[PDB]
Amino acid sequence: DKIIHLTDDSFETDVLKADGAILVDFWAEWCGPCKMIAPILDEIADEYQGKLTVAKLNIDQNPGTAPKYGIRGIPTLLLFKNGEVAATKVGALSKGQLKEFLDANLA
Repeated sequence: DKIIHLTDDSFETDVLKADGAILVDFWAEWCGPCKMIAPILDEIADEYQGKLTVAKLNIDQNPGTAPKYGIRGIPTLLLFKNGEVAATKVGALSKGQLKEFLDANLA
């Protein structure tokens, strides 16, 4: 609803040429902790309305993008600000932990 479902070809417009912050989630369907954080990202998309957009890139359906950011372990959350990565988070985390990651790095 508020989340951008990204693709390899839409990555530049959606993330790189966006005028503000984008929390990108690199994930896969077989990844248990990815699925664990997905309902949390829904909550974040809603709560951070006007501060950032949440965007998801499935690394199997869109295989091209993740090598460009050195992604290995998933889920990987990259906070982009105006096309540049500001903050990196690897592995699963709680809602309360994500908030702290966001609040600290959004300043």
